[PDB]
Amino acid sequence: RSSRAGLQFPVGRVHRLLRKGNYAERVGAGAPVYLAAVLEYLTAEILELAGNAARDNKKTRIIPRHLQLAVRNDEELNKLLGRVTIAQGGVLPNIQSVLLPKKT
Amino acid sequence: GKTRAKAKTRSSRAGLQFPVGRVHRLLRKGNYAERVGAGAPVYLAAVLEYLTAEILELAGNAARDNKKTRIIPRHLQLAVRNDEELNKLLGRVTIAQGGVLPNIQSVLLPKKT
Amino acid sequence: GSRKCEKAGCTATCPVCFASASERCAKNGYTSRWYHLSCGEHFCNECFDHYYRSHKDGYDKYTTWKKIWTSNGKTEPSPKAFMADQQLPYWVQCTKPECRKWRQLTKEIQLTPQIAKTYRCGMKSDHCSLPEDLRVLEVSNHWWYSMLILPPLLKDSVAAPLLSAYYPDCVGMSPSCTGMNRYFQPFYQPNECGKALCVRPDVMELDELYEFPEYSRDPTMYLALRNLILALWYTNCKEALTPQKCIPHIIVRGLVRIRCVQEVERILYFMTRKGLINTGVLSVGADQYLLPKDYHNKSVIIIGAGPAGLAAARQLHNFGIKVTVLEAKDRIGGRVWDDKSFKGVTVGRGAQIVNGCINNPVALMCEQLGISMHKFGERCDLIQEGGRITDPTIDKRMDFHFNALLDVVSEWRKDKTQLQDVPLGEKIEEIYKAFIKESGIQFSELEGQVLQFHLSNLEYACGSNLHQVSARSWDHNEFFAQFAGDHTLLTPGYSVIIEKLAEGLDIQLKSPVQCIDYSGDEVQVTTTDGTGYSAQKVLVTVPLALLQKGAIQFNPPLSEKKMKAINSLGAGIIEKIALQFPYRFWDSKVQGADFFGHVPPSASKRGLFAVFYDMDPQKKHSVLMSVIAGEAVASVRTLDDKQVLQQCMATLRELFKEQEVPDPTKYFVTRWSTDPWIQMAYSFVKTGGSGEAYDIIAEDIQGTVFFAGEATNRHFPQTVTGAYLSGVREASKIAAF
Amino acid sequence: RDNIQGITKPAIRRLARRGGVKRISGLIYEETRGVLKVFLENVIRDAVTYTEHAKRKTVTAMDVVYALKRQGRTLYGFGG
Amino acid sequence: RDNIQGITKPAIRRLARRGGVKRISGLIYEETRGVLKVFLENVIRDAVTYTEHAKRKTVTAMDVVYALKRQGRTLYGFG
Amino acid sequence: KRRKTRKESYAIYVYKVLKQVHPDTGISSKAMSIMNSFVNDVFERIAGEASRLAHYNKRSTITSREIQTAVRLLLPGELAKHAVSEGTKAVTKYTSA
Amino acid sequence: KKRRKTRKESYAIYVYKVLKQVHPDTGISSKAMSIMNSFVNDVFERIAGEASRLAHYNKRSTITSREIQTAVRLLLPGELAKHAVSEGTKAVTKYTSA
Amino acid sequence: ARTMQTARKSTGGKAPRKQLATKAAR
Amino acid sequence: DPHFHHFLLSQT
Amino acid sequence: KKPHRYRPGTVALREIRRYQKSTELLIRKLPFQRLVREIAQDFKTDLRFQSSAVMALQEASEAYLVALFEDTNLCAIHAKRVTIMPKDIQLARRIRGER
Amino acid sequence: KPHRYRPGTVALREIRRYQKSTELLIRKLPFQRLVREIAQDFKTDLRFQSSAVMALQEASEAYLVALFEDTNLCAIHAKRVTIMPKDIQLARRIRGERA
DNA sequence: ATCGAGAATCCCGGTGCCGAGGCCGCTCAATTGGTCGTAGACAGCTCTAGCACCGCTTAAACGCACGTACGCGCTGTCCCCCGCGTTTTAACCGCCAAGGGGATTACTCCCTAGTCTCCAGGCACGTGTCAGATATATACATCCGAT
DNA sequence: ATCGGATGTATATATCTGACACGTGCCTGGAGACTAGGGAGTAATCCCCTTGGCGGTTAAAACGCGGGGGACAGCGCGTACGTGCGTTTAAGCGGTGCTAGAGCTGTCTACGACCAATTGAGCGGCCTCGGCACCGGGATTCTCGAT
Ligand SMILES: Cc1cc2nc3c(=O)[nH]c(=O)nc-3n(C[C@H](O)[C@H](O)[C@H](O)COP(=O)(O)OP(=O)(O)OC[C@H]3O[C@@H](n4cnc5c(N)ncnc54)[C@H](O)[C@@H]3O)c2cc1C
Ligand SMILES: [Zn+2]
Ligand SMILES: [Zn+2]
Ligand SMILES: [Zn+2]
Repeated sequence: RSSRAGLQFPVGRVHRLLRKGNYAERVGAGAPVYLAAVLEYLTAEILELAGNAARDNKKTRIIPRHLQLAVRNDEELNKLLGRVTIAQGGVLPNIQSVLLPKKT
Repeated sequence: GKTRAKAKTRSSRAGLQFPVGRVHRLLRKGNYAERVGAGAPVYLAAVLEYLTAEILELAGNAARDNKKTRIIPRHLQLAVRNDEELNKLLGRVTIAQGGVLPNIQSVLLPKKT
Repeated sequence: GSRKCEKAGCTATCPVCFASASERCAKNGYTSRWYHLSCGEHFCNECFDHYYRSHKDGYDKYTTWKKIWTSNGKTEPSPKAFMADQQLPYWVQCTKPECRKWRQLTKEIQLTPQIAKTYRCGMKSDHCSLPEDLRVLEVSNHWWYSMLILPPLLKDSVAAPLLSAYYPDCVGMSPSCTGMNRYFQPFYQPNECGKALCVRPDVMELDELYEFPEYSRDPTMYLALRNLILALWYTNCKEALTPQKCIPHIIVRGLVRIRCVQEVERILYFMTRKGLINTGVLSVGADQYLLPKDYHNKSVIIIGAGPAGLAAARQLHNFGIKVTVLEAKDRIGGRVWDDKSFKGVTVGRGAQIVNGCINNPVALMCEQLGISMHKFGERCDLIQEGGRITDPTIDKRMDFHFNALLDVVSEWRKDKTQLQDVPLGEKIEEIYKAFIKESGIQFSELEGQVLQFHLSNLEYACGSNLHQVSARSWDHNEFFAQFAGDHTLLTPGYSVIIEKLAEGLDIQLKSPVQCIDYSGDEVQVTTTDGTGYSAQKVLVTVPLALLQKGAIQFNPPLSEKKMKAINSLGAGIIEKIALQFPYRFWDSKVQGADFFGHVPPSASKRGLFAVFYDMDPQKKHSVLMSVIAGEAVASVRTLDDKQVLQQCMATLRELFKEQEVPDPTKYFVTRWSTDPWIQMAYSFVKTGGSGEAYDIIAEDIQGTVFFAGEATNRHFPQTVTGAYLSGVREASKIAAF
Repeated sequence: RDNIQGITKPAIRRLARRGGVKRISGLIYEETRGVLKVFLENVIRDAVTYTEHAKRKTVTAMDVVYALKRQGRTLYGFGG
Repeated sequence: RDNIQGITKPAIRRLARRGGVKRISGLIYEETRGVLKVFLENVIRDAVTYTEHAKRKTVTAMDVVYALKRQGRTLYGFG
Repeated sequence: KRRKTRKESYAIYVYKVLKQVHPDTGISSKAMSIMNSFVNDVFERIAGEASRLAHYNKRSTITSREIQTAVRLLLPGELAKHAVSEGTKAVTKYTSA
Repeated sequence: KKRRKTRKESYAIYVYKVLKQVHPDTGISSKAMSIMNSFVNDVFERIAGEASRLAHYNKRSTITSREIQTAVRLLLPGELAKHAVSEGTKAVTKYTSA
Repeated sequence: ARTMQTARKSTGGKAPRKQLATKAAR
Repeated sequence: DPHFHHFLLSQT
Repeated sequence: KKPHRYRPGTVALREIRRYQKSTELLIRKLPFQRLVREIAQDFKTDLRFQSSAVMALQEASEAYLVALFEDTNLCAIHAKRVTIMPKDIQLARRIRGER
Repeated sequence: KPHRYRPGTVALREIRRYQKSTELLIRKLPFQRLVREIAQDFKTDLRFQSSAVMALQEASEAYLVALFEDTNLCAIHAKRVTIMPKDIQLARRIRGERA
């Protein structure tokens, strides 16, 4: 039968991209399965936090604003992406507390 | 029927003092490109000879100008950190047993008369 | 080394270095190579290297210049260019009348206009007796320029500040360099829409290439000199611009400056003849004539002393040409006729408005006279009988529709020939009805009346009911660049300009021409009383209507082609009324606007005082002016002046219904229609007609009989300006002969 | 003329407003045009170096996303 | 005693005076132990993984110079 | 007449994981290309770390274990744990078939 | 004691040779020699990697001297780029003349 | 002609506007 | 382009 | 009757809520485009740009300037000042190592 | 007649010495026990080459030294001449250290 | 305001000793010399996408007044940290012991490049909606006087 | 310290319109079934280099004790910049035109891996002494407390 993969993410396309970037001279069998699994994990929770933080804007289409604060709200995704600008992202609403106008 | 034919090396084919064969092997054996051209490590050995000559030159000038006859890594510290552009190439690089080039902020110097 | 020059055909049998920049300069001796700038100017290979080579002392100076020349120019900075621009010694001509020798200035001296203006030989024995450098004569050999490597680039041109948008070296100026009447804009700016009487600074005009073919390959030198000349004229339009005045402002290094000075006179006279400079009301007398004695032998009879006749007469006279003007009436001016009897104000019975002041000859002439014009404001309320100012939304709605009607007309005409022409009025009507049919929209009576106002305004413009005017060609002239900028009231009146043009000319009044015979050696002109005049050439500037009436007998007769063109245009007409009052009764409602509109009660009455003009921009005096156009011109032909005045006052009391209106204390009503030697106001294209008609009427006959007048100016029909320019045009044609 | 000046004083105000800056002093704008000028000089220099090497007269967007990647300022949303 | 204080108070004084620091406040030392602890936790957390990948039980000098290089803090003089 | 080349992406796959997580909730195109260059960025970080890690042990082969170590150097902490745990789930779930 | 060791490499005699070229009568210490060794390796993988992805962008599969010229014009700051390119072209042409 | 109009100029029916594009321009 | 030409310099 | 006005800081802080809240590009595209071209003429002449590359340099401009005002603002707040001044810009540039 | 120089002569003179010298400051055995103690958490029963302990010593002193450089510029930018812990927190935040 | 203890710092002189430098064998990686498919310079088209231009509306930029509040210098007041003697105390150093683990060399063998064909997965390409911007009208949330 | 204009901002509702989720077709890269040399797991050993302990000295650390100067709160006074309104003004738009160059595809060709014998060249072992420490003594300079 043709059904052989039946998993997730293109093992063959990623496998090509490991073989055709001159990383090693040769690439083992299990490795693109592994890297594809890791990238499906990362992709999954980043789209999940864009999912809840997309529903908080009451929309159905995730725009890059939702990827902006969806990344920058969790600590670990921010630390993975702390040197990366996102186009059409903007900022989180950070306000320094001395700028908050106080009074009676 | 002979493989002699003025058995020469290279560095002298280009007039340098860097190993074209060793650098060349190191370009082929780090998976940077499936093919590696004809005269590439000639060019690259020229660039590294210039850079080596610059740093060792300034450590030589500082080596007389702090009264020794032998380059220690301290002279590589203040040798590199005094040129602007060599510092900009090496601005993220600590070098061990280097210490700090003497910088004093202006408010720390005494307020005498 | 050698003693020979690189350049093939160079007659320099002894090259010497002018630079002497290198401590190693070859001077008059041997060098590996002599570099050639002109037949009389070279520099040795040592001085070349002095700047060109990085290890030489003059390299800095050459690289810096090479940088300025980059942030500023479009030509390549070559060493030869650097030399011609930076090192070549200046030359200046001795001003002592009986000397006039050209002298080389020492290499450190920087020639200025002040130095050139007063220079004499020796200015740091009889210095004037020292022989002139033999190289100077060479410059006036036609092949001299041909062996110039690079074209001259002027320094500190008076034209420079007007051309900051162009690459200096594209308009004949040097990249290494650096309160005019706002109406003087002689040069097109990059990416500009067309406007009248503009020239491209970087391109020669057709007539220019015609006169100076030798510049078609490289127009650099010409453009620099022409641009300088225009800049100088507009900088001071109150004096004749002469070569003497120009020369000091020609600053460029090298012997080429001599060639530039030699050319300026040729270009000056061409510019003068064509009417670009030394024109307007500028007056010049015996021994001040603006063109060489070579043009003087000839004679001319000018028929008509309106703006066209007087323009040509002024031009020809200033040129040194013998001119006599024959005028039918007991006064000059023609359709310019001002009433100066009104209290504190001048009111034109004829022309008084200037349509587009930018580059307008009229604006120039006001400058020359120290006259100020009043720029019209935009506001013109549409006031109804009786009292109501038209709602702004109704106003905008009908303006939009009116102009939309014009759009579709302009669309309809695209594929129609003269043989399929229909009247503008009829076309608009049909399109209007067919629109109300198409779209169920229905306009109120007022909305319809407002549309009538706009129609009336077209009729005023054309001097005709719209059912006479060509749908195809009514606005033909706008194919050509028109006069941009302010429309103004010529408050002192056109008569001041008229007087000034005519002053000191040979003008015969009460001399109506009846016969023109150009069958013999020279033109025989005979007046209605039998008085004979003769001249080599004749210019006719009589109004279109008079040509149509055939009041002048031509022998041989005008061509059938000319007659068809003459009859294809309409002798348009309007009349004016002026009214003086005890006080400014309209100030409350009108609020300082220059004019106010009058909404027509009906289509038939639409041209009866459609616009009222406040004739005192200072808002002190109380004079109103209004116009009678279209159908209403007819309705008034059997009414006496008092009756017309009555209808105007009745109209005003309607327009100002909710207030009182004082009686007028003085007034006039014009009757141009029945002035025998005029019989019109201004031309228009009748149905079936073409703009080309203006050209055909303009066409001289056998270089002997010439035509001018507003009805001969295709670009600028109808206007005093257009009539004036047609006279300048004909003066140029006549003077060329 | 003076393209640099084209960075308006309200635009520098607006970027400060996105940054969370309340009040802006006097000579902030001169130094702001200077800093932006330096940063665009480096990024454009490296982008031109990326574009002359392919011997192409036209700078693309992948050129400058690469040039921003190499300076440690990676920017998604234009490919690569 | 100082489980981790080792970096005595005068030792932090000596490093600060190499840095060109005149006067040091009181709570600087405990925070300095904290910052040094965080830096070493990251550096040898990353270094011990290099020692684990070769399945070796001895951390070498190439280990920590490589793990310092990866964090953008490259240090010559060991390899 | 003639058509034009192409150039792959991850957009169908990103769309599929989006259908796994919140299935009735769509995605816009700029965010799709941002996710695309995101997964190319992480792909080159992890493949690059596999190169620098294989280039130390005198080995010229990238098996899955090097990707395990390199993920345990890039990703910080918790998502490193679940990332590597899903990796063992996919190796073992692969080979047990 | 009596057993084969393990062949090793370096740059140290070359750095010593350039030291003989610049200041011919002047010494150098051992840890400074290992500093220069790790410096030459560090720069070497910098421009080697820049040659890798700079050659990867243009859909090529070959590292030639134009690529090293570009990559040196990316890492070397300015005045340090220019004389590196002049010595580089002088060594390419000076090689090629034989 | 339209050009005779000062007050309340008509605007409709005009041909497209031409714009001089010279090279001598900086 | 006849439109732009200077009136007094296109009389051929 | 004529006061209405606001404090110097209400328009500021509400303006911070708006311009932190929105996302769009806010240096005008033709002056920025001419700026990139004029800086680009120095290294090489007679250039051509894709439009989205000018968008990309616009993103690097906003990211680098905006982040520089983040750190500059924390610098001046750490002086017990609520107003940034050019020495604070100079401080955060030296701390990031931009000299 | 006992008389100390002053608060600042020992400081600035001793800054001249400890900037001028080169060697490694914090002592070998407490630092070595520190690296082993932090090392026990991620894995039990490790071993260290001695030069690697010198390497962690060198990078650790250079990172702390650079941190005092920058926090010195921080507190001088407050018109203070004394390092206080919120300045340390600033430079760790300005640089990017503050996770 | 300007001048002496005196203490830290810099200037020669023998010593030593050991780490910098050099010399002698010597394995092996450079070298030289041919092939060879192929990556890539090179030519030419194409068409498309960047550049140029012109008119209209107008949001945005510009510029004047104004006021208050933010910066900043002076003043006092406290205390925390700097400096220096005194104890101690644990780091440094030499040497001695033991083996666990790194490096080496070999052994065996599974495994991942390499080939050729086979097919459907994704990817180019029409397409037509339902999600969102845009008014558009409408009732809260908090600001700012003025009380 | 409360109350009210007012006012910017949150809350339904239509509405066009178009960007995205989707269906049709295709073609080529994923894959599937083999082979083969080699990279690497795996064993065993060599020894060495890390760890451990123990005693002897002691530079450094700890700690107590002056004391003063540096942080910091108040506070007054200037100025500069935020706010808002009239003026302009060129940026955006939106269409129109022109062609320069990205990109495609094909042509032909000079050039890098494959082996494969040949060799001196850099490297390790192994000396050997001169430059840096390094006390050791001694005049200079700078600081700090006096006039
Ligand atoms: C009421 C009115 C309002 C106008 N409004 C304006 C305006 O606002 N702005 C504007 O620019 N223009 C206006 N014009 C038009 C402008 O006046 C004319 O276009 C211009 O005067 C025509 O110039 P002309 O030289 O060609 O002819 P004319 O002015 O017509 O003069 C022709 C001369 O020829 C003479 N003549 C005729 N026959 C003979 C003969 N047989 N022998 C000798 N001489 C003869 C006539 O007497 C007259 O002197 C207006 C005209 C009128 C009448
Ligand atoms: Zn000379
Ligand atoms: Zn000659
Ligand atoms: Zn003379």
